[PDB]
Amino acid sequence: VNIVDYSDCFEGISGGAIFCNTKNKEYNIYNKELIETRRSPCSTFKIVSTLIGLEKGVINSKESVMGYDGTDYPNKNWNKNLSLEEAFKESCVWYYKKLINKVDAKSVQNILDDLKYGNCDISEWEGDLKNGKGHLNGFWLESSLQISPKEQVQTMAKIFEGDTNFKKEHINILRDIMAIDVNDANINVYGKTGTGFDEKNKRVDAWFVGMLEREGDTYYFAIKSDDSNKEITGPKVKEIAINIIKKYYS
Repeated sequence: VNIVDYSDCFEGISGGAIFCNTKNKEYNIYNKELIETRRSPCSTFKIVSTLIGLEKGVINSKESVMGYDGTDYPNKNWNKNLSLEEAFKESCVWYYKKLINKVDAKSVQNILDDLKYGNCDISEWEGDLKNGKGHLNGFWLESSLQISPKEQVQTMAKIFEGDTNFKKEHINILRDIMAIDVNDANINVYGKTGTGFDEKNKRVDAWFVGMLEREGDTYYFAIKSDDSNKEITGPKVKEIAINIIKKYYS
């Protein structure tokens, strides 16, 4: 473990970051207390739920559809029979709720246990119903399931280094749909945003989790904000993550 100071890239926002290179097995850690604290993964869970759906055959490729039924939603891009790739990039909750509700709870429990996915607590399957949002809820959305940024990186490394039983074909679909454009062709960046608000503590859960490939080296990373400013979202933390990557990992 190497303690580092990325505060310049956070532009005043409360947060932490952890980067792990598995070739030399060292973590670079900014704000160790936060990096070790379990929080709801929010939509960063879509990394794992995609793999669960592929493993169980609910979906099969980046084209796979979930049978849109015409329900009206405010985001125009949710109002269609969108593919896995666009559901992942739009963070489309109905697609992923329908996907996971096709999988039995014991299969999910055992997969999370195998991945050491934080507290592996899916006891509140329907999620945080007190927020009034009904079926737009689940155990991974400010609910029972909690994971630390460090555990996120450890899970990411296990998956994408080939250390799980997930099919390589399925890992490669995830890599495809997680790729992001960072206006720098000499690095490959992959990840997923997550946005939630922790009502009990009045702090955001804003995430960007993924990996970086740069000339032979691979780094697994998790950037997390716990700021009390409700305007801090997953996409904002993704901007911070890209600034860290360009300043310190080029």
